This record gives sequence, C-alpha cells and structure tokens, in this order.
Amino acid sequence: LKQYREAAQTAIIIAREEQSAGNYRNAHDVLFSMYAELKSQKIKIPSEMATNLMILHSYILVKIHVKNGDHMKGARMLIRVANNISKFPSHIVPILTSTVIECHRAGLKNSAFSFAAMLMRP
Amino acid sequence: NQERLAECYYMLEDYEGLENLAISLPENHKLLPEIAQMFVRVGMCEQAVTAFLKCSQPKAAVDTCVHLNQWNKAVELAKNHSMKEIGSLLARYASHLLEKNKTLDAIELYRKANYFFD
Repeated sequence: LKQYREAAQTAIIIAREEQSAGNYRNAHDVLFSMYAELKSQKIKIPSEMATNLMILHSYILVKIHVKNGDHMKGARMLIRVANNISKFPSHIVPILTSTVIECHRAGLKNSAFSFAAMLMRP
Repeated sequence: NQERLAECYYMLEDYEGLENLAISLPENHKLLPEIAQMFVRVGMCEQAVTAFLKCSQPKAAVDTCVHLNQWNKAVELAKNHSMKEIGSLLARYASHLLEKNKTLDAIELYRKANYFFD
C-alpha cells in the first residue's frame, strides 16, 4: 500500500515482541530483513527501527565476541546491552551477570562493579 | 538512590521505610552506619542494633544498648561477640543508682541484665 509510516511501526512491534519473548536471534533476523525491505526502496528509516536493530545486533555480536575470547569487544557490547537491559526482559538476570564477568575479564572493573550493584537490587 | 532516600525517610519520620531500606541494602554499605545513627537518635534500639551488626560493628551495637539502657541486649552481645566489658558498666551504673537510693531501679536493671543473683 506504500504507507511506510505504518510498515515501520509494524516492524518495530513485531521485533519488540520477539525480543520480549526471548528469541533475540529470530527478532534480529526479522527486523534486519524488514529494515532491508524498507531500505531497498530508498525510504527514510525511522530512528526507532535503527535503534532497535542496533541494540539487537549488539546483543547478537556479544555471543560472537565472547566466542572468540575477545573480552574487550564483548564487554563493550555487553555494556551497550546492559544500558538497555529493559529491552531484554526475559533475560535481565543472566545477561547482566555475563556482563560483570566480561567486565571483570576486560578490565572494565568499574562497569562491573556498577552492574553488580544494580544486580543486588531486591 | 540510597543516600538521599534515607534522608527523605528520616525527615519524613517514616522509620518503617528506613528499616525497609536498611534491610534491603547489601551486607556492607557506606549507608548502614548512618541509618543506625539515625535510629539511635530517634531511639529505636532494636533496629539500630540490627543495622550496626549488619555493618559488622558490634562495638557500637553494644555501646548503643548501654547508651539506651538496654542492658539485656548489651550483655547478650558481649557474650556473643566476646567483649565482656559490660559487667563493670552494670556494676558502676547500679552503684550510682544505689547512691541515689533508687534500689528498685538497681533491681530492675539486674533483672533486665539477667544478673538475678544481685
């Protein structure tokens, strides 16, 4: 229908629902494909879609950077995720824990202390 | 925010909120001693003692029991944490009370402090 103000909103809703459910890989995949579909027509993609894609892709890259043992890159990406941890509800507790561990490995011990203190909320 | 929240509770005189904040904090913290001081000022011996013991400062936790005249808790904490300096405290406090002819007060303390023989 070429009403691109609603296509972006539907994409955001679908990606956010999949992210909340706990399937971050599937949410990232669908949001990226929808982003590419909107981009292929040379359409101004809203900043909300770009921010969601950036956060999902940062979380996706967390696993890759931890996998190869590069603790600095994974720690930076985990800090970026933890600053938005509300966007990852169903895995708030696990991811944050990983962040601390990574922030302990990479030497970002101040961030590790802050995130662990935020963990010790009731 | 913890440091300002304790001040807001204190000025609001919502001491239940202060107690909840103090029991929600981790085992150690820079704020728990201040909360215990606030409790001591207002006169809540029990909450102050629990807060100080959370800080791991039994010496102050017994100094407040002495200060607030809760000698039962003072003697119990001395037995637990191995201070044993409160016997003289009770002895001379009761001596002063007897010097004021308040023998009944001396009996009351000796009953509170479980010094039943005296």
